[PDB]
This record gives sequence, C-alpha cells and structure tokens, in this order.
Amino acid sequence: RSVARMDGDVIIGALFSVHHQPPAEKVPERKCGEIREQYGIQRVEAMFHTLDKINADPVLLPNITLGSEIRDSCWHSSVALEQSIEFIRKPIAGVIGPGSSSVAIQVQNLLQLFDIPQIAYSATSIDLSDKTLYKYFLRVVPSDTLQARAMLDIVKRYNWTYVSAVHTEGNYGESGMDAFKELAAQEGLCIAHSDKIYSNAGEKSFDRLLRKLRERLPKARVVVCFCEGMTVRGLLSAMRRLGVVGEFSLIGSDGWADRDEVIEGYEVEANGGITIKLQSPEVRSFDDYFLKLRLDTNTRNPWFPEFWQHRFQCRLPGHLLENPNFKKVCTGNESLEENYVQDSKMGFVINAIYAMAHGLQNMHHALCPGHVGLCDAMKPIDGRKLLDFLIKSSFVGVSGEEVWFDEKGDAPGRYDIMNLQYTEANRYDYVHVGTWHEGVLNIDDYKI
Amino acid sequence: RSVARMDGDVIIGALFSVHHQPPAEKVPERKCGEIREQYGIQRVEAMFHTLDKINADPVLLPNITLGSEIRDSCWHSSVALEQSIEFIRKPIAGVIGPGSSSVAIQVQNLLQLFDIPQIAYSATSIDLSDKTLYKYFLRVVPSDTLQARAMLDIVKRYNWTYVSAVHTEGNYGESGMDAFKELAAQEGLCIAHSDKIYSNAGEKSFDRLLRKLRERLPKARVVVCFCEGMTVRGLLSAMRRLGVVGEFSLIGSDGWADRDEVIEGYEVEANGGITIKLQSPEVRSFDDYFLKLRLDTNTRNPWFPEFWQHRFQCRLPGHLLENPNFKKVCTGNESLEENYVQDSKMGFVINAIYAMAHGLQNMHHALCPGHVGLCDAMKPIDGRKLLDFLIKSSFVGVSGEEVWFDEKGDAPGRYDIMNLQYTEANRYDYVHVGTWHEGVLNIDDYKI
Ligand SMILES: N[C@@H](CCC(=O)O)C(=O)O
Ligand SMILES: N[C@@H](CCC(=O)O)C(=O)O
Ligand SMILES: [Gd]
Ligand SMILES: [Gd]
Ligand SMILES: [Gd]
Repeated sequence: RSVARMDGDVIIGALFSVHHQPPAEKVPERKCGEIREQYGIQRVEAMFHTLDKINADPVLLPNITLGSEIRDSCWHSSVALEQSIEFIRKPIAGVIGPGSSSVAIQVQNLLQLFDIPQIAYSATSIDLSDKTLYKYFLRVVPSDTLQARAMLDIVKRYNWTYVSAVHTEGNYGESGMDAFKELAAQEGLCIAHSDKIYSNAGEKSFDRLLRKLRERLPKARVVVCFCEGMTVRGLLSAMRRLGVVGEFSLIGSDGWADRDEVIEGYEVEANGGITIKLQSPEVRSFDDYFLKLRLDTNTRNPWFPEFWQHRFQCRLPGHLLENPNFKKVCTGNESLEENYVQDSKMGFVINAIYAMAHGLQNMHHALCPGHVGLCDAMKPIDGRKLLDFLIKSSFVGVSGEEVWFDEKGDAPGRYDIMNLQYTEANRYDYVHVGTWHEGVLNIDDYKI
Repeated sequence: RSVARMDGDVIIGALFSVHHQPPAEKVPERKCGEIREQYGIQRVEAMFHTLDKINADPVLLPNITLGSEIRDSCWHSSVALEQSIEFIRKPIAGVIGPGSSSVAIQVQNLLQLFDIPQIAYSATSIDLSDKTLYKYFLRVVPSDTLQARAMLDIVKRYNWTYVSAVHTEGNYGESGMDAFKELAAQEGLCIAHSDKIYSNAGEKSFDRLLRKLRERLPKARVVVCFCEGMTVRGLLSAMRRLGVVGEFSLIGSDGWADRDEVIEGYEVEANGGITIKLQSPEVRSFDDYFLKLRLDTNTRNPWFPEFWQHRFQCRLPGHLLENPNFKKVCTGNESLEENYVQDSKMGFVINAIYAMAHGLQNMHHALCPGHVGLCDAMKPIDGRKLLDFLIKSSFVGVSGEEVWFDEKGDAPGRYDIMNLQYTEANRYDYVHVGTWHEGVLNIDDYKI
C-alpha cells in the first residue's frame, strides 16, 4: 500500500525507508513507525529528480524514458519482503536498495530467482561480496573490509589497548565486528566487554547494556560501535536516564556518520565522539530541487502530505492522512529550509540510479545498434544480460567521483573521520578532522 | 519440478532434502546434488505412510482426508525458497519442515506473510524461539539452549580446560556456538582455536581448517563441533588426505548423532568420538512399510526410480531418469534390507505430522461442533486460528512420547550421548553410553 509511480518505457523499482521499523510487538501485523525525511522523503524525491534529468538528457538514453515504482521498506526484512513480492506479481528492470544489509540479503534472496539486478547505496556488508550466493547484487559503495581496518588504525593511533565492543543485531553489525575482532586478534588488542542488541529493543535492554559497559570501567573507556544510528541513539538515551556523562570514548561506524538525527536532543552525552563516514560530497543540485517543493504542486509523491504535517507540526483538515497529534492547521507556505540537513548518503543514492542508466545504455549499444529506441532485442529486457553490462560499466558520478565495479560487484571508496565537538559558538557539530584511503590514516591532531 | 502429490480435503505441504545441496558453482542455476535416502526418500515415504494411517483411523479426523504436496529443498535456502513460492502461487494448510535452521528461517520469512503455520522436526536453533519474528513457527524438538548446556557438562566431566571450537557456517552452528562460548566464559573455560566453514566448501578449505587445528596441538586436543554431518565428514576427509589419526577428541552436536552416512568410509579417523543425539526411539512401524516397497508398485513417489538405481547401482533402460554411471540393468527384485539404517530423526518426522493432524482436530471440535466433516467455518481453513490450536495441542507420540508446545512453539526433549568405538567384532558402531535430562548428565564411565 501507498506506492510512488512514474510511467515510462523502462521501469526501475526502488526501496526506501519511508518510515521507521515496526515496534517489536507490531512486526507480525507489519505496521510501520513514523515518517522519515533523510532516509525516506529525500530519497524518494532524489529518485524522481534524477529521472527527470536523465529523461531530459540527450546523450544518456536518447529516446528512452525511465519510469519508476518506489516502495516503502520501513527498514525491515519482513515489510521489504512483502513489497518485493509486489515487484514480481510493465515488468521491473532492476531494484535500487534497500538500505540495511540484512534487509538487502532478504530482497536479494528473492530477486535473484527472477533474474533482476539489484544495486545498493548503503549496504556495506562483506557477506554481499560473495557472488555464488548473491550473483545479482552490486553496489556503488565498498564493503566493510576497509572500514574495520580503518577503525583499528584509529585505536592504534591513540594507543588504546583495552576497548569494549558493541554492535547492532543483524548481518551488518555482526559481519563488521567479526572482521574487527579478527584484526584485533592479530594486533594483540584485547576486547574487554562484548555485546549486541537490536535497534528497536526496549529501553530496559539498553539500561542493561549500558550497565554492563560501566562495570568494566575505568580501564575500559573506549567503546567501538559498529552500530546503526538508532542503536547509538538508544545508548545515548540510556546515558540520560541514568545520569552519566563523558564516561566513554565512542567510536562508531558509518551507521553514525555525520547524521544529525542520531544525536538530536542528546548532544551532551554524545560530545567527544569520533565517527566514520563514506566520502560523499553533499549534492549541490538536490538542495535546489527539494527546497522548492510545495504541498500543492507535489503530487507524484504520495507520502508527501503525511510528511508535510509531521515536518511542521500541523494537520491537514479533512485529509485522509490527517495527523491527530497536532491541532493547528497547515498554512501550506512553510519553508523546508528551516532545520534542513541533506541526507549524508544522498550522493550514493544518485549514482546508484546512474549506474542503472548507463547499464541500459551499454546494453542498447550492443543489442540494439544503430536503433533509436528499444528494439526486438530489448523487448523484454533480459536481466541476466543486464547484469553483465552493469558490472562492465564505468562513469563520472553526479559530483565528479569515479564509479566502476569489480568482479564482486563492489565499488571503490574512502572514508572521512569525524569528531563531534562544541564549536566556538553555542552549537555542537561534526568537524572534518581526517581521512582514510588505502591503508593510509591521516588524522589532524590539533583539531581534536 | 518433480513434486510428490496426494489429493484429499486438507492438503499439508512438506519440504524434505531429497538431494544434497548444489555445489558452490551451481547455486545460481540451482542444480541439486545426488539422491538421498535417510534425509530424502525415507522422509517422503514416512509422509505418505503416516497419512494412510491417519486417513484410516476412525478417531483422528473422522471423515476428513489429509492430502499432501511434497517438495524438494535440496537443503538450501535458495531452492527451498523457490519451492515455497509454488506453495503460494486446493490451498495449503501448513508446512512440515524444512530441515536446516537457516533454511527454516528463510521459508518462515515467507510463509508468515500468508498466515501458514510451519512445524519443523530437525530445526533446533534458539533464534526460532523468538515469536515476534517467527510467529507462525513451532517444532516437536527443543531448542539448543539445552544441547549447548549438555556439551559443556561433558567437557567439565573429563576436566578438559583447553578446547578448540568449530561450527558450520549458518544460523545453526553459529547460534549454537555463541550459546556455548557464553557458558564457557562463565565457567572459566578457555577457547583455544576458533573457526567456521560451510558444508560444501572445497577440500582445500578443509585442508586449511585441519591445519589450523593441528597447530594448536598438543595442548588443544579436544574439539567441539556444533557442526552438520557433511561438515564433520569433510573434516574426516581432510584427516585422510593428510595422514593424521587419533590426534583429536571430537565432540559433535546432533548434526552428527548416530548417523552412519557421516562416518561411512572414514571409521578409522572417526573412532573415539563422542556425539549428541535427540532421544528418539527407532520407529518399529516404518521398517515394515519401507522394506516392503517395490519399484513396480510405488508410483506416488516420483523420485523413487532415481533412488532405486543409485540404491543398488544399476540403471533403468529407456527410462527418463536413466542413470549414466552404472551399466548393469536393474532386476527389480533387489532387497532394500541390505545395508538398511533408519533415519535417526524418523520419530520426529512422524510426530510433526500428527501435530498437524490434532491441530485440525481441535479446530474442528471448536469451529464445526457436531458436524461430521468440514463445515462453513473451516472453508477455507484460517491459518491464524490454526496457529492457536496447534500451540494448544498435546498428544501421545507414535512411539509413546509426550508431545506439547509452550508459548514459544518449542517442545520438551532430552539427549542420548553416543560413543563411536570398535566393538568386539570387526565393526565400528555408535554405542549408547549416557543421557542428559534437565541439567542431569549421567555418563557410564566403564563403557567408554
Ligand atoms: N552500512 C549499513 C547502513 C548504514 C546506514 O545507512 O545507516 C548497512 O549496510 O547496514
Ligand atoms: N539441528 C540442525 C540439523 C541437524 C540435522 O538434521 O542434521 C539444524 O537445526 O540445523
Ligand atoms: Gd557471530
Ligand atoms: Gd553540520
Ligand atoms: Gd548402529
């Protein structure tokens, strides 16, 4: 239910976490949480926006219009699987996403049965590099074999020999932590306390988690978290309910990154943190499209009305999706510019789309030479063949990056190290302090 | 392709590993290995056999005939998922199986979307006890929280303080080993070398695995293997290619059990082993049905012809499934009694069927009172309601055991400890040496 569509000649499906995951007690009936912006609306919009550009470009896919069938994943293998069934009930050419790795594996375990190439933008698990199990998977981001290596170089940087380790329950935090503990054993690094926890677990689960970490103090101060954002938020939420501040040195994975929605409200118990982030320049182009949107003109995005209400804390009279948590009426002229922050991985969301465009491009030059539009060869489009063209593609990203894939569907990349600190002004922000590229760790010591 | 059917009023689907899993290079095209007997043909036969009995019984389901749609799983999440799609393309009332835990989770992640109760007979992972993720799952066997506890009591029994740990890649060996290492940390037991490996990995993978284990010698002799049978077989296969005998003390999980197909051919490098086995008396009834089968009269089991050939190393002239590995022609009067060994879990395969029968029984007494057959209430049969009746069922097993479920779909059980040794005669066999029931470990010391 609730699907964002756009008709054309070649349809490209996509899964985006429009809402949060269903509470533990609602999983069976599959009722998703609340509306999301960074990981939801912004991605659905960046989907249409990119397509308009590609369908307006004379070089990329001359007389071929790309359509799209976007579906909500709610960041959960169950709902994401419910929607994938819809994709296989014009046929789909391929799928963009989903977000999580555990959710990606699920969707992949199905799509591969119907020969449908899948390209991710945030799934970074090493397990997906195995092409014997996930033949139809590829991504515009590098696996975590490099991130785990980066995180260890940070621990060796400040001579921390005794650290705790916490990861989010799921194929992401686990596959990443195992690679870390494997490199930690070779380096002679001792793991103090080890634990795991879901992202939707009750506060009591975090109370027990936080307590088990404090018991290892003061020798075990540094805490490595190959964790999702909501997992780090829950931990900071427990640090509040208990009344503890500055007792740990948190070092999180890309799940944290420079995301402002993770530490929003808990800047205090979050200060002094060091994080990891896939190098992705903020797309200058998207801000011009998104900020100009209006509740009256935007009609192709079904979840917009629900978004606008929760976005400005107002309700839409008589509307079906009328929010019963606010009482003041929406004017319809509010500015999205207030408290606006672009999706940290917005750049990858776009190149994942271009990777699908050029894929159909090289295939057209090979199967339908000289022709203008789709020919007998690309009717219908063969998925098994499209997979080969995708892997054999290379182009210049939306922001100027180099995009190509290897034999494992993995793409090259690098990281930027962030340090959350209180600036000269009354504000907490993520400061650019360092980078990591091919075993090289350059950290600015006077900035921390 | 190739489906075993039986028509009736209420159809019960089931997944059995008729063939082995596809080699690593054949997973994408989903081409299964060779025919299986213990985990394949015997279970398909035990399926029909039990149904004939239930449909011949006057008390259990009076005038209601149970049918069945059996499908091959090849013991692989991909093929098992391909077949589940067929189940949801008369409708199915529920599903029996599959075998592995990782494969069970896959099938469960789909069936729960269409409200179809699933009952296993060999899936023992602790993860399946979570009813928020697998609401429609239940089993006639207890989770491994008890087996891991049992294996540790065996290590403490002989005062082994330094042991190695190996498990099969997958939700089974992992969820089981983590529970072991958790209890090992509390007991102050040190884990020497730790490793993991798939069951279909190349011999080189086992050569490297075996080598990494020998390097920890002689202090690390005892080896705990929460491993599948084929994983233990591969290890013994490497012990052969290297020329090592009696260097370890292997202690395996139920994946090994008293199975003769695991150590067949490698009795030498397998002697002196101690295993775990779910208490399940060998069904006296099945042997009378199976051994009397004939290649000419058995027509409801499609995979029989293929089985008979590989069973007696002969080929069927002109037949479609003609085996091109043998040259001598099948007489058709060969006895299945030669080298016959009943499936170790044959008892659970049957009660899983009875658990489905009584489920439809209590539901009939409640929704269609007084009626003879199915009424307006059970047309069609509601899966969500059938789930409640199943959980609230209790009966006497085919061999006299107590069968009932708790709020987590788990069933009570106990284990028998086995010791593989060379008897007085020129033969290697699994000897009954002990039992484990509710924290109590009774091991006969003079029998080992
Ligand atoms: N890299 C994480 C997702 C990080 C995020 O987008 O928050 C994963 O593959 O599960
Ligand atoms: N208990 C194992 C299966 C053991 C076997 O049947 O060989 C599992 O749940 O994966
Ligand atoms: Gd693990
Ligand atoms: Gd910022
Ligand atoms: Gd025996």
